[PDB]
Amino acid sequence: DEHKAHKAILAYEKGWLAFSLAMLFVFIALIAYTLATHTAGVIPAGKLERVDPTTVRQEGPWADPAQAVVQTGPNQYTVYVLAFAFGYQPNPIEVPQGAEIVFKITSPDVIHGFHVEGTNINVEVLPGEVSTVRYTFKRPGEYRIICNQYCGLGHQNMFGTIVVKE
Amino acid sequence: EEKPKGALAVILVLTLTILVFWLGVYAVFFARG
Amino acid sequence: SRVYEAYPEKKATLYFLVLGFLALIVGSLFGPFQALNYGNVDAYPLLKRLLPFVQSYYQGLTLHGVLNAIVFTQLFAQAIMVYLPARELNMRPNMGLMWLSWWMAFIGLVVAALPLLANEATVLYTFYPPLKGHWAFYLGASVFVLSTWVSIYIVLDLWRRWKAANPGKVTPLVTYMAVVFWLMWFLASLGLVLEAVLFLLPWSFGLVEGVDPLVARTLFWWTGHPIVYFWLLPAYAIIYTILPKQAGGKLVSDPMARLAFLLFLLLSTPVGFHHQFADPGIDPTWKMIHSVLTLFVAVPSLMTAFTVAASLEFAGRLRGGRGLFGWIRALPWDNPAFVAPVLGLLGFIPGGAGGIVNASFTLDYVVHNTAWVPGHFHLQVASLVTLTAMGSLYWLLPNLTGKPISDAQRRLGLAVVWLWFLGMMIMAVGLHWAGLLNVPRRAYIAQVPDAYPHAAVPMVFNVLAGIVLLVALLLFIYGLFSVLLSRERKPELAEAPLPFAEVISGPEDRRLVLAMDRIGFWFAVAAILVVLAYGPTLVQLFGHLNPVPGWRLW
Ligand code: HAS
Ligand code: HEM
Ligand code: CUA
Ligand SMILES: [Cu+2]
Ligand SMILES: [Xe]
Ligand SMILES: [Xe]
Ligand SMILES: [Xe]
Ligand SMILES: [Xe]
Repeated sequence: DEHKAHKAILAYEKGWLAFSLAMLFVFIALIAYTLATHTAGVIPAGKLERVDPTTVRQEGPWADPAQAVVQTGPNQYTVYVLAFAFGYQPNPIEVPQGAEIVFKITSPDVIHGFHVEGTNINVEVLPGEVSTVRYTFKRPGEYRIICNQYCGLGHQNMFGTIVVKE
Repeated sequence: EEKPKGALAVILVLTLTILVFWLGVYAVFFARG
Repeated sequence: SRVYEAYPEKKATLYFLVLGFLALIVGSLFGPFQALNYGNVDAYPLLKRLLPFVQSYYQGLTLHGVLNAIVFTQLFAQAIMVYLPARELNMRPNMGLMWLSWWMAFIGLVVAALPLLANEATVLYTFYPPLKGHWAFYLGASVFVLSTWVSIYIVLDLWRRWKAANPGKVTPLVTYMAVVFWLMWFLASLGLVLEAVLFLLPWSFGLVEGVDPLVARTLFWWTGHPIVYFWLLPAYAIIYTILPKQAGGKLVSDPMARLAFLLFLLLSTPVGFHHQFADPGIDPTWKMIHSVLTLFVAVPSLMTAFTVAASLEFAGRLRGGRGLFGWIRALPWDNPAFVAPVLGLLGFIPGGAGGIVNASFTLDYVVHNTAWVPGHFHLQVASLVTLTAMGSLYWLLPNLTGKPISDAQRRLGLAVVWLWFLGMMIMAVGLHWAGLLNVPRRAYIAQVPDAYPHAAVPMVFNVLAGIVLLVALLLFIYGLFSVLLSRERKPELAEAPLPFAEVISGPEDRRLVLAMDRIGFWFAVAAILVVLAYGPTLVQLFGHLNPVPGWRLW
């Protein structure tokens, strides 16, 4: 008793910790796997791509929203998206299935969120930085973009749209 | 006295909680993948 | 007062707690109104009539955020991790410095609370640029955080002075926790200070017309994650070194308590990138590194789960613990000082699982910035940290003032604690549910009623929670003020000793414990972990600065 209890607990504690680690190493394993598959695309590009937020819609890819979509490989299409105070450009974004869409998103004003309901596309948008994510929607229909970072009094109201074709 | 049977009970509940959450969330990611 | 002249440390502690719980009350009132918001009911015109100064939902959210997560907790840590080490060592803190740290917190608080109350700083508690608040929001918050830096100095002084009197002896348990706490915290606060000195402060004075958003939020989450452990460890100090006494048992292993706090000094700071899993301009491999280190920082909490559990079973058995679950009924569920942290520790169980999910990198994208995130940390900061704080009123507050606790008050708090807990569990299921259904957080969603129709059933929970917790909150305000308004005083329980918990010790302790008291070495290890995890990334951002002008969107 008491000295019997001290020994018994530190015994089951050495095991518990060996089990927790081995269970954590499984968790490290399964993450590694998702970094190896198609699904790993939604992780932002590593490289810095600097932009001026005050020139963005005057000169450059984001100025003309009729120019936002641009095929760039065999099954590739680049969409230059623009998340501004309470709205998304272009509205709507139109895209084809089986195609790998590479988004390039930026803001002229404040930090906005970009979250495409029913997808893993969940990336922050920072003025002065292009956020580059990849995704091939398999499901077709009506995609709704949501701002999920406080950006002003009309934040709760900033919805966007991705339009995907059969 | 003996084996901290009750403590093993509490950490197991915690082991099941982490597994239902994590593996549960590992489902929706691929179903959104 | 005599009590106040030989222990003036008691009075200084109370002025830290009063100011801390007052900030809890003023901050918490926005909660119920926010809980209903996610239940799709719009309660705010009512609140605009009650409180005329409130302009928007998000000024309410900034107040809820800052006054609870920043002001309440930081004034609780400052109260606990100075006084407790002082009561074990039976030594006086350099008093001139202790009051200079309290007034800093108070002058720092008043100066910053005005721009918030005047709606010149609707920016939330994370204040991400380019959303530019009023200059007096930044200056005031600076002085507020820089206050802890004087506290660090005080506890390190108490430590230096104890070592001086007992050369070669091992650091006493509580002081050890206190000491590795404020060291870690000093390593942590460097990311915030550098954001403050380099960008935020010159910005709001106009000296500079811009701020890089990527460095501003990279440096933020430098401090941004350890400061949640700056909240937790004050409650952890109270669960390790005081709860096993309140339950009728002992602390089962001292060296396990020291190793839990040692790992928190190591793996506290260099994990910030788990918050920036969805940010651009950060090499994907840097994140996979910080994902693994965060899973490692789960270990300290995993150990605590077993160390405390065996101590409570040890307590329950001593009170007459029966079969496998018999010890549970044997505990003292009549004492709010015991009931409060335990319940919190139950709710902590779903809290940690949610946490380990968010750390898994790619799985973060599923839940990021949805209602799930608040569902996670409310089971953490708003449950375990605050419940511990509430319970702790029932012993600490007698020990500071000398005013006793009636049987009416003892029962009133039990309900408060059962509701608060029952209210936080209902909410948790509510937000986790809606968060998996894509409901974004930080949004006046009631004002767009037709936006989230598939969240019908969790919206029920959110509505239910807001009612129960409003009731819980009011009862607490009522229970607290009665204790602080009675002229009942026994100057002898103002001089009674703190109910620390005695420790079971073995032979295998010595050589272990002795290695962990090599503080100066582990502090250097912790710092090189930061340079290795942050230095490579920060240097690349510094070479390519890209400031963008300020905005105000409220
Ligand atoms: C004080 C509050 C804090 C707790 C502690 C907490 C937990 C975790 N968190 Fe967290 N957190 C993250 C990493 C973790 C991890 C690994 C756990 C660990 O610290 C905790 C591991 C827990 C355990 C392993 C469980 C231990 C259980 C115990 C010890 C109880 C046992 C019970 C007993 C013994 C009872 C017996 C009783 C009887 C009656 C039998 C990440 C990413 O990895 C995100 C980002 C989400 C996103 O994308 O925005 C995040 C989101 C947040 C936010 C929102 C920030 C914002 O505004 O942007 C805050 C404030 C916060 C803090 C807190 N967080 N967290
Ligand atoms: C009175 C009981 C409480 C209720 C009903 C409540 C409810 C809520 C809800 C529903 C939100 C989400 C609002 C949104 O994202 O738009 C929220 C935010 C938050 N709560 Fe509470 N809460 C309570 C008390 C507390 C306490 C005691 C703390 C800290 C100890 C706390 C910390 C926070 C923080 C840090 C946020 C997010 C701040 C931000 O993103 O700007 N809450 N609360
Ligand atoms: Cu854009 Cu909130
Ligand atoms: Cu964190
Ligand atoms: Xe503050
Ligand atoms: Xe600061
Ligand atoms: Xe600050
Ligand atoms: Xe934070």
